[PDB]
Amino acid sequence: PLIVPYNLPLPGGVVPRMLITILGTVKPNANRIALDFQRGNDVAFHFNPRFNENNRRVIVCNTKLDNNWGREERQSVFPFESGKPFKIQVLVEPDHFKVAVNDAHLLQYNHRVKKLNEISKLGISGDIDLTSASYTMI
Ligand SMILES: OC[C@H]1O[C@@H](S[C@@H]2O[C@H](CO)[C@@H](O)[C@H](O)[C@H]2O)[C@H](O)[C@@H](n2cc([S@+](O)c3ccccc3)nn2)[C@H]1O
Ligand SMILES: [Mg+2]
Ligand SMILES: [Mg+2]
Repeated sequence: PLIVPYNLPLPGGVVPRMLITILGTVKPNANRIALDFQRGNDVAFHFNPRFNENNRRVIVCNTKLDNNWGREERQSVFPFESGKPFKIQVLVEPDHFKVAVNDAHLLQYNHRVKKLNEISKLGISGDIDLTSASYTMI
């Protein structure tokens, strides 16, 4: 088990056919989780499960440029369960990130930041016990 917040280095950034796997367990009274794929201070892809926005569970995705959040993309399909182990897989494709949770497709997010090979860090934070974070080429 790792300590959160955790930084996974992505040296040489990301590239199509890269598969990033995050394994953990949601804490029993969880409020939020965040993955932040970063290009310096910019957040190319923010993936933000919210467990209690208006007694609603929702996943918010966005990009932060020059410390300004852009237009949100939201997904109400919500595969995370408090207390339960999860696997997030982020597959990099030429035109978007493709996200699956527990082996089921969840969402896609088109690339707004285009220099994939400079998205050189993944920050993992929030209300989880983080077991491992790694990547490979499929
Ligand atoms: O767009 C994505 C961003 O959303 C904003 S909230 C946004 O605020 C708008 C007005 O500016 C409203 O109009 C929108 O409706 C509403 O969604 C979040 O604060 C922003 N964030 C989330 C997080 S971690 O959870 C987190 C990190 C540290 C401590 C605790 C939690 N770190 N940064 C991001 O998720
Ligand atoms: Mg496409
Ligand atoms: Mg498309």
